Amino acid sequence: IHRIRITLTSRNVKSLEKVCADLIRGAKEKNLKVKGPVRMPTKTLRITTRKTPCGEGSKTWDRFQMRIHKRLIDLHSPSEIVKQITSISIEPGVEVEVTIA
Amino acid sequence: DIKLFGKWSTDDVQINDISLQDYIAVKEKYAKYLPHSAGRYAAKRFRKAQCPIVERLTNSMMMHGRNNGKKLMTVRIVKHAFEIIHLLTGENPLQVLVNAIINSGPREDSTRIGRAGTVRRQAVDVSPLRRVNQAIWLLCTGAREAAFRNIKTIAECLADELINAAKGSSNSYAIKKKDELERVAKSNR
Amino acid sequence: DKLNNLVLFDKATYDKLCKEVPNYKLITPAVVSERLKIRGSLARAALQELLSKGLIKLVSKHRAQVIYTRNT
Amino acid sequence: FTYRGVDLDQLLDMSYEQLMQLYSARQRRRLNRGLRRKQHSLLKRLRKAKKEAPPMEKPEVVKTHLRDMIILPEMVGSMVGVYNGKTFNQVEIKPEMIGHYLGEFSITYKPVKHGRPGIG
Amino acid sequence: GHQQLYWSHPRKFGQGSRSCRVCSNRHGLIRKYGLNMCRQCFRQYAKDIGFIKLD
Amino acid sequence: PGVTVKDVNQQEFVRALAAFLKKSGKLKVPEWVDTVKLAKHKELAPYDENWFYTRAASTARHLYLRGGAGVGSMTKIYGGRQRNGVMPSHFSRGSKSVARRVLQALEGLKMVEKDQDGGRKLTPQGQRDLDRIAGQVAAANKKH
Amino acid sequence: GSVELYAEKVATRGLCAIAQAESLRYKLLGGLAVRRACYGVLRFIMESGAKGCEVVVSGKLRGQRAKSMKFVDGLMIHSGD
Amino acid sequence: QSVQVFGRKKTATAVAHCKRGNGLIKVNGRPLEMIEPRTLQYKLLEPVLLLGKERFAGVDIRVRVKGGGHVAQIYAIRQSISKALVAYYQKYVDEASKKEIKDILIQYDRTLLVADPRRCESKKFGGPGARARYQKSYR
Amino acid sequence: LVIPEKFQHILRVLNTNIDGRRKIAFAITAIKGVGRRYAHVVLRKADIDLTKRAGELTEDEVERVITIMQNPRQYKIPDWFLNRQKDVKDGKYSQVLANGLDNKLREDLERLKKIRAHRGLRHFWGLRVRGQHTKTTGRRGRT
RNA sequence: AGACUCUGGCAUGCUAACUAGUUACGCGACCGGUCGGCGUAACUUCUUAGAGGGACAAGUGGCGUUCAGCCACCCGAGAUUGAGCAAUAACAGGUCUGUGAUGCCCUUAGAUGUCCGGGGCUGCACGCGCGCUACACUGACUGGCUCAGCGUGUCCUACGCCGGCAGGCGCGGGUAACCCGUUGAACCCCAUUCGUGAUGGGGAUCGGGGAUUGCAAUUAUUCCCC
Ligand SMILES: [Zn+2]
Repeated sequence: IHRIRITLTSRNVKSLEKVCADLIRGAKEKNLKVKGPVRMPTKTLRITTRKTPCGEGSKTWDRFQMRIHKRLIDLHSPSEIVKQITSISIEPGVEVEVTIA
Repeated sequence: DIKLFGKWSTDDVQINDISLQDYIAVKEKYAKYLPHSAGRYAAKRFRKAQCPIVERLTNSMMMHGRNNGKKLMTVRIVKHAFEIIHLLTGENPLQVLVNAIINSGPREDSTRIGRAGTVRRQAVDVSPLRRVNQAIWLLCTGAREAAFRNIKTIAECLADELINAAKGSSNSYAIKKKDELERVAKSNR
Repeated sequence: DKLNNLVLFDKATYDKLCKEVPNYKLITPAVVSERLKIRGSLARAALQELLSKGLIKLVSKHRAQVIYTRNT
Repeated sequence: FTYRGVDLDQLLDMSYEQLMQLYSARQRRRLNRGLRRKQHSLLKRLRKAKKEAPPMEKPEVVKTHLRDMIILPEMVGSMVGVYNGKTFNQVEIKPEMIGHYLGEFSITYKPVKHGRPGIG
Repeated sequence: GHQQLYWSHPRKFGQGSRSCRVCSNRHGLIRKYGLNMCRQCFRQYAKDIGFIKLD
Repeated sequence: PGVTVKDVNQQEFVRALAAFLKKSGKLKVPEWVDTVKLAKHKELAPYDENWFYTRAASTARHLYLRGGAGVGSMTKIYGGRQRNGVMPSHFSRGSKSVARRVLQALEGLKMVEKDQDGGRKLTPQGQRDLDRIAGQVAAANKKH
Repeated sequence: GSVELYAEKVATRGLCAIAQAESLRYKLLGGLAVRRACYGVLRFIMESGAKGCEVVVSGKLRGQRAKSMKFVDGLMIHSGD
Repeated sequence: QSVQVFGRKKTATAVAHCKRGNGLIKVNGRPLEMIEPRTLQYKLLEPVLLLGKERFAGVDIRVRVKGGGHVAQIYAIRQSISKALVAYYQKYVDEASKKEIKDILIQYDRTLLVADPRRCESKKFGGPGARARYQKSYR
Repeated sequence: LVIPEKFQHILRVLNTNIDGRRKIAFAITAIKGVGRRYAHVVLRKADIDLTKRAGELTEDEVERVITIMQNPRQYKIPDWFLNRQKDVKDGKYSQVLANGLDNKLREDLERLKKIRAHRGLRHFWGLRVRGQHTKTTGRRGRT
């Protein structure tokens, strides 16, 4: 079984890398072939808006932003191992996409 | 060695006045093939006295709304003007620039003293850095007006005005505009 | 005053082209258009013929500024 | 009267696709997109009004609220009241009249007359 | 109104088919990224949706 | 001393290939050579009576530099400021039919083939003609 | 069969101002005078363990004229990350 | 027998590759004399004429500039060539040649070796650009 | 370059003061109903060098220049180069010259006045007819 | 206030990339050079984005109530950018027209509620504010050349065919550093023509035709050609 792919995606890096260093540590003690987490670029969802809800003020604007960090980590193992690695270290706020073959 | 545009030597150029010895540009060390060095000459005070004068002329000549950012279109005008100056004078064209900014640099000028609407002038002398800075802009404005509304091109007009200013003739806009400031400063002293 | 020029040659213009041009010390289409009261396009078209006849050296040729010099 | 090399008789007896072939771009686009259900009921009513009219007396005025109607050559001579926003207007439908829209003949505004400005 | 002529106008094209999912108002709508929120109710729920005014 | 197209002045390259196709004689000359624009943002006529040939030379060297590009890409090569009158200028693409009838005639002269993974690329046959004209104009520049 | 609701107690009820600000709303709605219930909430959350807190109640408190009422004690950080 | 450095301006980034060779310095396939702004060609000539062909006869440079505009591109090639020769004569050749080359280039121009720290200022509301503002009127 | 002894200075073709002291390409721009583009296409179909001036033409050259612009279709001129396409009356593709421009424009103006349209009334009143805003503009020509 | 947080300049030290890139080798293709033209060995300099480092008036010389600190210089990437947040006390500043926020209310069945048709918000003698084009030669036309960055996109679009353009047809990819895209952008760079002329500068106004979006372009919606 080859090209099993795990994609971690979240909102903040203080919780993304806390989980991203956890599943790559569970696969290491199992003696598997691990590919390092490659960074897939941060998306800056930028929305500018008027502060004033009536449009009378001095034309002041809010630059609201969402930052999306993307991670790609690759494994080469049968599919029962990746399920038991992923299912134990479940952390809210960071989510996992699993593509098989 | 290091020539101006690879052909013109600045080492055989002599500065005449002691008032413009250290505030003048290249004699031995600031020699560059091109003006276009893109250095920072306005970050600190008295950093403009160390840039080459080809930079100062190039930066001053690009002063209009239509061509305020363009610069590669400005170095060719200066190059062509230098070729024309060398054709007329028969010698190093960079000595002509020095002899022209010497005879065009103002020496005495007035000061706005009093209230608004009624000028009451009083003569003060011109600082050497402002003496260097002022003479280029008058040349540029005269070239702008003249080559703005005749057949005559920018480079030809700049070259002929610079040569007539080196000769100190009254047919040049650079030598003209020193005279009004000088004679108003005469009227007050 | 208003500027009226000649798009083509005149009898006196071509005679001035042969005897006066190689002693200007600056040969420019602007100078020809000023002195000889003709269009600047005609000056360029005459100076190309003068280059073809081998009597005038060319220093710098460009879109706008073209620089000529007399021979020797 | 002759419209684009064509007199009125050949205009009246001709077909719909060739009528498209005669008109200009907006009219051709509107014909190809298709006349709608509400615009289809005006055709039968204006045929009814012209049919019951005396042969000397032009058919009576019919009110409508469809200012965007292209005048077909079959509509020539039918008096139609066009709504300007408040009232209806009497417009004579000529043989020359076919290339335009109804709404430009029922004037929505009033011609502007100007007086002395008050503290302006 | 009459059943055949109450919503007879199609409501797919035109901004009147688009209203804010919070306040049902249609002026100042953010359709970028499929928010479909009013520009004035956006400043209310910006912190809760996960938007941070970092800079 | 291997003369390559990239080692030759591109302007001198494109003025040394228009005459190569005139003496060749084989070329599909469209009806709109003396007629039409070259882009929607154009206001006047090309001065050259043989502008369709230098268009082909420019297209050929563009496919030489970067192959696998279609007609929509040549609309983006020959675009420019579309002075919209009083309105500020913008970007405008070129005509999608003149470049079309250049690329489609390049198969007629057997420099260009439709590759399996996209648009049009150069055959290894026309690279010889390109390097020959490159060598001859390079010798003309470096000798006299 | 895909949603599971679980009601849980707050770790510190006084310290969480989201749960606390709804208590003063109910206290005002119950017929209390504003200032007394505001001091009640204020001293409850001051004793709860916060380094500082404030309550601003604005509106028609004692008249058709809308004055503003402000209770500040302890520390506060009004600016900076 | 090879080093790889990069030169940089506002946005352009030229990467040089110092392999030992015969003296060919080509920028992305086209030669040094061939970059489209011809006047600034003299600018592209200012390192070599300050360093001499005799120390370039064993060096081949491949410049891979990808970014910037038309002028910031040339300064990237400038910077990459200069610091590429510095690194090449540092790793394999004695420090004296590197130091004298560095001294000559510094006494010509400092920006020939160090990168420009100034890049674009972010535009702000109420103005056309970075620091400019919109027109205002009075009574 | 040559000095033309036979050089007509000022042309009078189709009742228009044509200046021969200019390029032939931009001298035909002076007449009404012909601008730069149509003149350039007509002269390119006439195989005339654009370097040649307007006053340097021969008699047969002037005659063929006049005959080309009259009926353009047989002279390899497309249908979209014309001042008027298919008209209301005849629907004929035809290029409009200086003499026909004035009376064609006045009959176009008088066509909509019998029609009594919005554009006809706007033309009759001197206001903008293209839906344009003249609340702040149109001061020129008014009082 | 400062500190803080985000962004920018620096790391040839670290982390690791087949959804990024280079080098080598091989395969070609052309005349030892070029390939954005093809695949596996490395590799992280270029590209990504995370940690850590780095800059402090640090060192030197003057000034100094020789304190606090101020001018100048070496070395350094930087002797230092740009924003976010912003105290106490206030304003009869704007918003009931952003809310299923809202107190007193007015109306509530030929309704100030809902929906539909059309018009109007854009109507023009004139005035007041931003903004955009220009007044030409440092310019305009045409041909050739040649470089980005935010950042969108289930609609974005590649490619092929018909058309002069606007457009139309077919077959694809992309729910996305995977595709558009190596975003062959403009100003600018070279060459041609125009040469001071309300001139080809500059396109306000006006006719005719064409195509698209939409139930509906009449009040020219736009876009294209004389
Ligand atoms: Zn929202």
